Amino acid sequence: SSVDQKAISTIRLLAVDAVAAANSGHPGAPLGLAPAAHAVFKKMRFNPKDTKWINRDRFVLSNGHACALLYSMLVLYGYDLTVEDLKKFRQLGSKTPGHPENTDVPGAEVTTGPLGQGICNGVGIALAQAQFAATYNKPDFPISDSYTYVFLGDGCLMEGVSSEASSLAGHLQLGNLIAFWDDNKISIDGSTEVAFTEDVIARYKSYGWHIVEVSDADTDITAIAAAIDEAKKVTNKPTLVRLTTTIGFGSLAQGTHGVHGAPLKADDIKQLKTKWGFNPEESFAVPAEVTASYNEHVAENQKIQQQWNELFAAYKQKYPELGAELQRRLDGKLPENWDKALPVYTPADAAVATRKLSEIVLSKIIPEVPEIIGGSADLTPSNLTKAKGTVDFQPAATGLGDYSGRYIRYGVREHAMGAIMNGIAAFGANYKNYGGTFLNFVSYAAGAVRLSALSEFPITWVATHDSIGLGEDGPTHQPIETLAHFRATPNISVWRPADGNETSAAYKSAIESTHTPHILALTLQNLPQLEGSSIEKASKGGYTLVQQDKADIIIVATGSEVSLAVDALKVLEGQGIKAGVVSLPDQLTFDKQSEEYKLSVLPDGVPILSVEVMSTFGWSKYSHQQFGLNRFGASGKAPEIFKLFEFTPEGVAERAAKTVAFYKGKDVVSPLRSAF
Amino acid sequence: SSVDQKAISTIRLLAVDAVAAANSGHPGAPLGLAPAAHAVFKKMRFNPKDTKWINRDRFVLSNGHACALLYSMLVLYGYDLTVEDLKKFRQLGSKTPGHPENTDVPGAEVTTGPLGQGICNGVGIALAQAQFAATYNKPDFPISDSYTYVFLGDGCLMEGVSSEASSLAGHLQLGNLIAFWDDNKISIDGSTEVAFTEDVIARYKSYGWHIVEVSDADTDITAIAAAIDEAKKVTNKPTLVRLTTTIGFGSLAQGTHGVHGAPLKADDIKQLKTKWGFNPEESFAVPAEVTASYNEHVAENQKIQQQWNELFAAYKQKYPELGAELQRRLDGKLPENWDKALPVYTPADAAVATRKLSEIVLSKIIPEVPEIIGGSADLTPSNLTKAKGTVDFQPAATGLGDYSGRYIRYGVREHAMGAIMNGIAAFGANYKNYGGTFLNFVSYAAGAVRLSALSEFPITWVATHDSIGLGEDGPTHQPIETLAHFRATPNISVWRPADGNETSAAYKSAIESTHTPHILALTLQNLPQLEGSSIEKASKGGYTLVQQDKADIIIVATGSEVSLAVDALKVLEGQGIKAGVVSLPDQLTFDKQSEEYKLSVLPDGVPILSVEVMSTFGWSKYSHQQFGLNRFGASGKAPEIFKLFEFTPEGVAERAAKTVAFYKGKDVVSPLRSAF
Repeated sequence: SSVDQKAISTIRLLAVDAVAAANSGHPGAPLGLAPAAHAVFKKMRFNPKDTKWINRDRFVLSNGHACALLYSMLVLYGYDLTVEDLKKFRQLGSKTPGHPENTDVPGAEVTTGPLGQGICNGVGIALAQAQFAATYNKPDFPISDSYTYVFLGDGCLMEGVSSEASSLAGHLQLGNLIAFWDDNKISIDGSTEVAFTEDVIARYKSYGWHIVEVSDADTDITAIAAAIDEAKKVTNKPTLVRLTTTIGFGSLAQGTHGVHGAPLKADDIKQLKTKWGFNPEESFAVPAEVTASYNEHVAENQKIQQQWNELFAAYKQKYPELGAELQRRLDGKLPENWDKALPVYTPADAAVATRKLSEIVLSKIIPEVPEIIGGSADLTPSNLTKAKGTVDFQPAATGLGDYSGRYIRYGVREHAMGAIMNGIAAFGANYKNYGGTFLNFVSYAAGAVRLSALSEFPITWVATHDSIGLGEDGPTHQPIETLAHFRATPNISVWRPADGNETSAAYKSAIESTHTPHILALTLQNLPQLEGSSIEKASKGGYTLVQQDKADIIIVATGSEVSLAVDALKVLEGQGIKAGVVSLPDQLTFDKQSEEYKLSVLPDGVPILSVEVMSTFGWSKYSHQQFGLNRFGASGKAPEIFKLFEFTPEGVAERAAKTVAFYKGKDVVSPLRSAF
Repeated sequence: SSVDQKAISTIRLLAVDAVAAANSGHPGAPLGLAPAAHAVFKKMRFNPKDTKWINRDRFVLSNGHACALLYSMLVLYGYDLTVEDLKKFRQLGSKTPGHPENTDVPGAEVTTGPLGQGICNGVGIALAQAQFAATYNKPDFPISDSYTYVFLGDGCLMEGVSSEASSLAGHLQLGNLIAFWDDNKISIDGSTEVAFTEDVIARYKSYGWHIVEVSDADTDITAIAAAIDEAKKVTNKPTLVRLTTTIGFGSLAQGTHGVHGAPLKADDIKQLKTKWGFNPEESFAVPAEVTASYNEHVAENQKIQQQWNELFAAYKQKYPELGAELQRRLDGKLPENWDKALPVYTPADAAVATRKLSEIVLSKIIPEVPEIIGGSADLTPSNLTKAKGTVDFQPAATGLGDYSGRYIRYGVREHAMGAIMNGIAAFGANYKNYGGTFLNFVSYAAGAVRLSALSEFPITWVATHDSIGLGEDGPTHQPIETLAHFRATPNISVWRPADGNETSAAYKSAIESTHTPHILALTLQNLPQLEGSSIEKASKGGYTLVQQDKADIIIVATGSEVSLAVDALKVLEGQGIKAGVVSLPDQLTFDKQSEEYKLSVLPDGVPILSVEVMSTFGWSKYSHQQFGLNRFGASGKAPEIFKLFEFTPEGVAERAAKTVAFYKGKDVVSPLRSAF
């Protein structure tokens, strides 16, 4: 009868019809959460005609399988998504994929579906919003005062990544974050009683969250709206709103785990429509009264943005410096000549570990580039990720930092750090944010890292202690598979810089990135500055370090093994073998160079040996023979481990000589060549 | 003055001296936890001369960086570890690596160090102990009544994997588990106040854990012992014992985060020794009164084991069937001819998805092999991991199952499922345990999976929905990098079976495994039974499916792409090209075959094309050219996705023809050949 009721029914039936058209997808949660979605979007400020408005409230569907729900909202509010797109739910080439993709779906802030991720992304959006507001807001100029709204399900609450992020969100007193738990007592295996009996509310209170409970979230949208208002009044705690719902509300199978992930039966859909006043013979129906009511909210929001645009214009006049910086960031541009701050080295400079070179880079570029923030997962004094003179990101009320701070104490929470980094990037305003841990424990965060790549987010991992080079901590800490794993993931730039100049190139890439996450693999041990390295050469991803016109062999290497390759070249000289050396600091950047550039670095007609003290996987793209480490490491002094595995000038030279012998009297084509 | 005091001091100074000798490692937690370690080991039943006694209490050092502490205990109790081994702490080739390794260190139940893992391993040990006791205990025959003791630090409590496992341990009412939190207010970054302010105790109560707090765990070993007794009285809740300690107790830097991970200064070590009555000029001192007191506890424990051995002997007489089964499992042997239960298929059988073939295998072998237990991370109706007629593992008090049950409801907790699986394997008694999820979300558990490999634990992942073949769920669910990641990890068998016979071979491998974790990559889509497949052929890891003496090309493939390769062979026939087909269901099993077997499958003198609908990484070990998918997937009907990416008989045949052309008039050697 009310237009709110009609809208809720419309949302539910659009979602059910999308799933029916695909004969695939999940109608249960969309049916149970449509009342909450309606209430939340009515409280949100957003512009369907400007999905990038920096002061929009953000919505994250963390239970992303429910995405027919998200798409229905975006269609009804006039985003660049139509009923015809809904009819193509889960079909190849459509803008309505089975789980929302921020690269494809207008109004999808992040890519969700893998459970636990969205809520952590929302923590990051709210973290960025707090940092952004603390940086730019002035008296009478609330440039940023937006909220982050997250829908999540029981599964999200079982995933450890969400515990990590919720502990940290409570610690950070993020009162700009409002999360909604779909408390429907059903997961995929059946009742939550079989595996999930914890006192969720008590746990969230233990993190410092504020709680509002809505006992009838099936129908009481007034209570949902009041819970939002109450959440906003509690400015020093993130709020969890418990929505007690009936999964699949209205279905003959409502409240049972059948409605979870299977299209409804035809007769079920027919009785749904009839009892709510819709035509059972019609699909994808949109009552004009619903879109009119929604259009009114859009019009109010567009007026709010217009007033915000005038506020921003007045801000730029009263604070021309801050206003120009803000305009620049909103345009997606770094400061002019920011890269003049990158340090440059020569072979007369001392040997330095690349974790220490990384600390130096950050010390130089953080003052120059305000949109850089980052932190470490409780390894700040080992990753060397904090630039002296910056303040930690903390609620001012704690005395430990300020929301304008730029260094984040993630604690021992690698996975959530990864997903929060995705949320900070997703906020926009050109944030270029980073997170430090040991390379071997980036793997803890694999779920989020692959979503960085799929989402095209320019986040950066500062991943130190990259190999057996770390020594005594031993094989539980020493990467073997790690670079192969992320190099095999599409759209990850995996930098393993060999020296000072290469480390500057890696940061030049990571900070200028707009669509590609970075992992910087950095050493504990000191490496010499190379003859022939430079920022601009290393910026090609792969380059000729030692050019040898009459090469018997080219040794291609990365990181700490480039200096090793050069030392092996000298041993080979003594044997009358002429070797060239290629440094390959990033395979992805190299791969995207022109074919003729790539073939000049790895030409035809010379055998190529790769040297890297980790897995040989991937290396046949660039080499004919691979010298690597395909077993776990060992606890001991690093030089002794290298000796044991013959990663020595003589050990490399021996294998280079055997590689030359292997191909003697056979002509060889570049490993870059492919039959198709 | 007391011998308890002298023992605590001995433990502390052995740990400090080990770190000093290495000039590497962490003295803080060993100093703070030595009183608790002393108290706990005095309450434990164990035999240093039989580390495999099945009714021993288990100890897990989850804060594994503290392992100088563990080694000191093992030395003082006369395990196969000596003071001379301690002097070689963190040295290459020693039995005292920087983090404990169950493969190397007598008395190390699991490999710890990566934070969060050990406590989850302890949940698994206790889960296995409950299941084992419920299976075999009889009236007057308490065959199994052992406890699991875990030490953990603040970092472990921040890692999401430990939240997952602690939620589940509370749900499972595991009163045989006692965990001790080193509440010392310090992590690597400094005070826990900067990132970890949650009410830990309230959170653990919310999971259903019992709490005992020891306010002075620096000195009150009577309170620690009473907390253990109180924990044992609470049989229906796991217990968390809060140990409030001074990190680095006794050091000049005690209670500061300097003592965390750096060797103490020489003068600090000297004042430590003097004030506790030791010689500052002596290192690795062991007062005879301490080892005498410890020897007395060993003697009592050996008497307990001797009585247990007599109890077992009487058990075998009264229950010859159960007793023979138990003896068999303790001997590490599967039932005779267990593999007669594996199903065998022919090409006259219908096409079946390998997730469904997997369900059939489990239905046949679970009744035959009692040491198989497993579960799913809330994907039981999609993984098809439960054999009908089994009961869930649950406390009888819940009405949802029994501790004798064999199917585990892990909930949406992939990472903890992985580490709990490691603990179940670590318990011993020949447990062969498994866990199901989508292949793409095995990656959530990467931290634990790599420890499965490093620990040599025969755990099994039942990893369904292995590729774009799953269709509509789209690229957030579709593996690309996943197999490359785990194939690049040493010691993981990664099975991707093509049909019914191959799926039986994969389980034959996974269940007979004693030292190698398995991942079974299984399809949602139906695949035909192959002409030429068999269990015994597929058990070679790689084999010739279609032998072609005059091959122009060999197509090597896995899983769903083997049938594709055969269809492409038929297209190629029409073009006058003769192709052979190799099926490579497990690369690791294949790699370990003899050189001459491997060369008969992938011989010299014929170009080899690989076909697999995921990353091409690793494939150059077996092929000259690789047809794979090195971009993310798409949401749509699977056949349309395959068509789009040209994974069709014609698309493969085209690339096979171009591969033949590429090598025309050049003789080719097997990709297996290497120069060194």
